[PDB]
Order: sequence, then structure tokens, then C-alpha cells
Amino acid sequence: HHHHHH
Amino acid sequence: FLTAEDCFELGKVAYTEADYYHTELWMEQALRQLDEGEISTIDKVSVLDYLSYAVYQQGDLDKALLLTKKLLELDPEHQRANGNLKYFEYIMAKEKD
Repeated sequence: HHHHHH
Repeated sequence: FLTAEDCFELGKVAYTEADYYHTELWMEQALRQLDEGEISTIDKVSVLDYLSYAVYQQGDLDKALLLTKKLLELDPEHQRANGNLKYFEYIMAKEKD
């Protein structure tokens, strides 16, 4: 996922 | 007529653009069409994945959490969703002060 925290 | 999949493609591109406002709008529309019984190659869980994080990115943690719980009702084993649940909860707890 693009802008994920991970 | 834009299909659930059409809405999803639009939302996905908004997402990458980080346009979270339009991600939420398109993903929401996708979901409603799905909820009403549209026959589509795209699934609810996938819409929810984007929708929940888009809502979070805009600062509505409460709503992000609900959508997350909703995804997990559908896919209890969902890895990202399970992570997101704990993360959202953590931030909310640390928020309450």
C-alpha cells in the first residue's frame, strides 16, 4: 500500500 | 454509467496522487454500488482497504476504525487491516489526553 505507515 | 470497478480505478489513482478526499468519494461510491448488489470483479474488502486508510489520512480516526472493523468482519485474517486496527487504536489512546 502506497502511503502506508509501514 | 460508471461501474464499481470504474469508481475503484478512479479512487486508486486519487490514492496514489495522495488525493485522499477523492479517494474516499470514489471508494465510497464503489462500496455503495457493491452493497446494492452490483456484479463486479472488485470486492468489498479491497474498497474498504483504501477507504479506511483514506479516511484516516484526512484525520477521522473514529471513522477509519469503524471501516477497519467492517473490513475485518468480512475478512478476519486481513493482515493490513489487523495491523491498522492496532495502530489506529494506539494513536487514539495516545490522543486522549
